[PDB]
Amino acid sequence: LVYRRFLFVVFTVLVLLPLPIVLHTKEAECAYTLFVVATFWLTEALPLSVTALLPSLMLPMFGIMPSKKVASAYFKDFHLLLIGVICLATSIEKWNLHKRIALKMVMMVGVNPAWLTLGFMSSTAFLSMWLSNTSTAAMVMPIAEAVVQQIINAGHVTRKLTCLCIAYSSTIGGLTTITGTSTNLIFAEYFNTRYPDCRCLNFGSWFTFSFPAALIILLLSWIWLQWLFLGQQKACAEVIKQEYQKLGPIRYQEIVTLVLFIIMALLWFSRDPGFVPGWSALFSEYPGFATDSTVALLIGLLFFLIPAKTYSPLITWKEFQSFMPWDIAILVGGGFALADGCEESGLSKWIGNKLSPLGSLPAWLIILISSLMVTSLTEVASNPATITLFLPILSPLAEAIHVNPLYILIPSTLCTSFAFLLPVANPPNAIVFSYGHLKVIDMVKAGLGVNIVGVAVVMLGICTWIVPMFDLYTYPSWAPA
Amino acid sequence: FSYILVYRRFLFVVFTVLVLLPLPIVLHTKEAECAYTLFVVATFWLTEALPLSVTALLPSLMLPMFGIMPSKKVASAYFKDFHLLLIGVICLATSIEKWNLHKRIALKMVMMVGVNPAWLTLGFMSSTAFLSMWLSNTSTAAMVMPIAEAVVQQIINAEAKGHVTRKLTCLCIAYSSTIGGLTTITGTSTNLIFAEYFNTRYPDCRCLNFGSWFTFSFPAALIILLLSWIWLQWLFLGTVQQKACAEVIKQEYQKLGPIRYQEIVTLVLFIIMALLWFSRDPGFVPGWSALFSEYPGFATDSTVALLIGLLFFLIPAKTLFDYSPLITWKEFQSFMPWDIAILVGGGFALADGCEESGLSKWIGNKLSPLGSLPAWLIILISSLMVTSLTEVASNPATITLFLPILSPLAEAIHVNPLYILIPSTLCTSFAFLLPVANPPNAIVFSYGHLKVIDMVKAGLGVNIVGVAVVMLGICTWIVPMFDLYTYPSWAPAM
Repeated sequence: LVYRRFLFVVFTVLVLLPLPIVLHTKEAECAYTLFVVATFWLTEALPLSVTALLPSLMLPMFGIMPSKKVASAYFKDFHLLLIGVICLATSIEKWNLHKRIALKMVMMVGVNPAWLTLGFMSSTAFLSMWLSNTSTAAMVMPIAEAVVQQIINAGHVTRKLTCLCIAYSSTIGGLTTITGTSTNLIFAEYFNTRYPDCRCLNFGSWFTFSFPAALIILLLSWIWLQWLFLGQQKACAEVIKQEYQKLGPIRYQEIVTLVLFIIMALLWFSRDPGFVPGWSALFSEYPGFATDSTVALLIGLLFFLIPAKTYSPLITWKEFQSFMPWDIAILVGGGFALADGCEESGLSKWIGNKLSPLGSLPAWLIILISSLMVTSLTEVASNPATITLFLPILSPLAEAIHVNPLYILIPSTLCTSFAFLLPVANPPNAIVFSYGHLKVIDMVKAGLGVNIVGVAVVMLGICTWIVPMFDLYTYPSWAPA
Repeated sequence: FSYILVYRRFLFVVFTVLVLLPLPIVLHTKEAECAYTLFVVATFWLTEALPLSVTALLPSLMLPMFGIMPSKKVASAYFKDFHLLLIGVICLATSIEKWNLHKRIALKMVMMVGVNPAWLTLGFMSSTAFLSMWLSNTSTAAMVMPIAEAVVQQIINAEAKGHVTRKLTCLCIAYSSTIGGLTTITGTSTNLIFAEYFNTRYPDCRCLNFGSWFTFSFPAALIILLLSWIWLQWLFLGTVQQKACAEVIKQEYQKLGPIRYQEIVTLVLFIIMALLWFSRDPGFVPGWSALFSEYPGFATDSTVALLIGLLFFLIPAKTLFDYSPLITWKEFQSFMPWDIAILVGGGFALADGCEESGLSKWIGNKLSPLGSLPAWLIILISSLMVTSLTEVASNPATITLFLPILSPLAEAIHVNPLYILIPSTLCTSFAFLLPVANPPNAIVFSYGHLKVIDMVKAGLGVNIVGVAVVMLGICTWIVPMFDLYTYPSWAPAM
């Protein structure tokens, strides 16, 4: 009768019951670690960064990769950019610059009940474009829970609509940049490998197809969240001025931070694609040496040096490592170690030639079902796990049926970020679920209607303006047969 | 005038960056740019102008900007097999502090040995160096240190001088774990690389084995240990009150109570990890590596650390209507030093940059035109160059570079090719100044008791003692052993 107490002790031993690997050679040994980590990632029977250290344990014990080969995959070029942007987000949050450019988009728009939760949507949609959406949901949500605390002192539907609009617009602003969330970053890191002579994916070629795709989302989702819930005021227009004059003039530590933000954003836009010759032609002797991560490290290391107050820098190391997520680094490294182990074992050739019967359907239905299943699966598991487990599976599916790899991997890396419904493994509707509002069914009913319009504009996006961009009907010389 | 004095570590960084800028732009070669990258970074911790994990991120910034190695390759040097061992062995260290396993081993050691400062820093050195001749150096320094820090903290807390006695126990463990690894072949990774290179370069020799390495390296290491103890203990701190400090320890040990369930499991796993570390490949007996002798060198000591360190996240500790594990992982993220993983990775990246650019070959091949010298002087030049080069690169990378440079040099000048290779292998392990050169030097740097000037000032004397004892041994008691004065028959005649 005591089995329900120690519940994920007796469940975590499925090291024993699926063990049909003493019968097969090498690829079932790699498809044993793939099932175990997926079972521990879906149900979350472990702290979710402990399972990422499991490919560093049994892949040397099976004889697939050496232990110094697995350890090299735990720190890729994503981690330098992750250090560089969290060096900026520490100084944005510490010197209260996020409150400066969130109470400014409100009071510029009106305080009407239709336009207030459009400025609330567009503040975090511009904040999450550069930082991570887990960071920007932790900054905007404490502000707007205090603004509506004031607007009722000058009911329940308005506060819950504001609670879900931030958590939706944070994941809406998670795309339009590779650096906006971890999903597009690990997709770009997986795309730099496995397709070496392909030169089509950069920061300029990412903003072009994704900024029309997620601004129509923001304007078609606000109508859906307004229709579902909502259909004297000079004092409430003054109660926002109550805080914007409580904060004094703009300080030196905020001018330096926004200047270093604008300078960091003007780079990544001037190592351009074919439109403009950029500063990457200054280093013409070495084409792929200085990446987007060396820009983040050049700017983010200036926060440890520039004086702020008596000296003491803008940020210190003790308040930096108290801000950086050291779980996401280990989790992404463990995903890359398992993705690199399915290649050195021959599993992602067996999945590629066992799914060649699937290339008899039309090519749009394949990406439709591979986006629908990754959208239905990501509502219960973590988002850097659902796209982790599927990218070494969908990629040999493209190379075997003569379909472009960006034809399949692009609508599958954006639809996996459409996590609007169950708050069991989601950040932004995790942070917003820490308050005592926003019941479960009211999130699901507002989330499936925005998931429909999220999938529909991606399905009309890849059929109108991306097929003349990445040449997705004319399967290239790279990734051969 | 005081504005120059208060902002002195802002003007110093931007002064020493711009004053050395003619060196990579007048000299356009990659050795000059890598020497600029080395001299700028190594000055930034020796003066300690920036935090040490911020200066370690500078190889990830200017090595792609000079054109030495791409960002995808310089990012793959910030995580090696040391980091899996560091992740695994700290899960044990997180759990022995939470359930107070230390202050039960510590308070029992204190009230069975006594409060004596000079004779406690000899028992900490003679036990670390005896444990390090069977285990790894990094594996030894990670186990003795959380117990010894608790021992001296319980000795300090029984006062009812303390800051300077905390650097002693860091340095005398981080140095003894290194000195004790010279006595055996398998005790460190420099001796194994040298023994596998010497046997494939010079067959028909049959000389280097267990017992033959012990009878020239243990009397050398014992004198280095006995003199480093006197040097370190003089450098820092050269019975009515006493028996009252023996009652505080007794009354603090009795208020622990009986040993609980959560201490027994971590005590058992501490023994199991040290038993699996010893029996992997002890050399004289085949270990459990023979079970995997079709994938050789695949499972290292980091696999053993991970396999037992991830068992703390699973084993139940307290009921709730769930259970609770032993470590809960949020107590792990606060306990784990994340500044040391970047400091060791930035040191690995510099060592890879000096190999990719060609500065290490440039330094090594300037030893070739020194053939027209007496034989004891080329030994002293090569051993000094090796001790200088091991302070910025790792020890398995320095001996790998310097063996194919010193081994043909010894055969051209009609010298036995063990008279040159033995003192250059033992001097490769003498990494004592910086915490980026030796991985045991970074374990004791994870506790915050030291500056790096205290490391440099104390490891400068141990380096001189170690070079002098090696040069004493290369002329006495080793000369009759390996016959280092006649040109042998397993060496080529021409």
